[PDB]
Amino acid sequence: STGSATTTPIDSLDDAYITPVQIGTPAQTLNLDFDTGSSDLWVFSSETTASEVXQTIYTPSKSTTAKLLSGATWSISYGDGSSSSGDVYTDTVSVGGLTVTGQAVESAKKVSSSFTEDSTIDGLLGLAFSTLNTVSPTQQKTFFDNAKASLDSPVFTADLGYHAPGTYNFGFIDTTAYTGSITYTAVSTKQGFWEWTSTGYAVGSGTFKSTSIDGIADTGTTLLYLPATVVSAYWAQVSGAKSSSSVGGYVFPCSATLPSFTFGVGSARIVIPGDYIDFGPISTGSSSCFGGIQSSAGIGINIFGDVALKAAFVVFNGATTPTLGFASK
Amino acid sequence: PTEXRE
Repeated sequence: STGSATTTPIDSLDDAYITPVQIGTPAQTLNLDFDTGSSDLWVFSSETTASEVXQTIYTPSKSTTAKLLSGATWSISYGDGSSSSGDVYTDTVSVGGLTVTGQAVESAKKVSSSFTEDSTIDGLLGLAFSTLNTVSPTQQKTFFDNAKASLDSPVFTADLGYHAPGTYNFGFIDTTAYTGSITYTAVSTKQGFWEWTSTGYAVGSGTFKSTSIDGIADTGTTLLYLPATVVSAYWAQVSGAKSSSSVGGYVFPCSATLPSFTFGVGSARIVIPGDYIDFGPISTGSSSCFGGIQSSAGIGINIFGDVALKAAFVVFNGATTPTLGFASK
Repeated sequence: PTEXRE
């Protein structure tokens, strides 16, 4: 079997992407944020505290296939300080025509303020390794892990758009969606992430520096977070750019024409166009814009978020030894 | 901006 679903930006800044998901019998359609940096499928629900709901909800008592997982609870927090917690059902879940039976669906009892404030996101669908799942006492498998037995190949692909719709595919590689060939690189699962080592970088039309950059592929993070010395080398080539203590990163004039940024995948090279690194104005009508490349020093790990991933066709190979592939598009 | 686990 295979599945194919359309993914859409939530707003004009590409802050996040949403994908439809069918839960239960008859199907209830919710728009979820597909997150390769976490491993929980959780939703707004009929159980969520009413003052914390502003979203489409899942009602397990209206699904003939829902089963309560007795004794099970969950609790998660993310890199931005947001959080949620609750209890656990198993139910039928479909994505783009691909159906899984017995999937764990984590029903929120409570959500943090940033989730209440965002009307467009009905929950998250995690696609990292199942060792990061937060259900206790026994951790639960991701949607991808449960689908592998039926899939035509144990793979999914991410094709995110720049201010445009894109696609998540399960079980096949669409050879018409990229240019050139896919280059694969080794993955470490020691911390539970799609963790890999880039071979180096170049700024604009300058020289490629061979320097190892350990980081994670995270569709749930908006920006590209890299070492302080690498980020300083990029913004040195933008004449109005400065670090702003009060805004919380590099800012620059909206009228600048920005250089591209290239990262290494083995011997291959992925080029991020300069326009992708203009995140947008600090407020509507401002002369100053926020940068899409920022220092990772406050996180402690480098993060290849949407600014980087939307420049490529990305293959998440979930064979017993996993690998990560990148192609230009 | 979002920063999806800690």
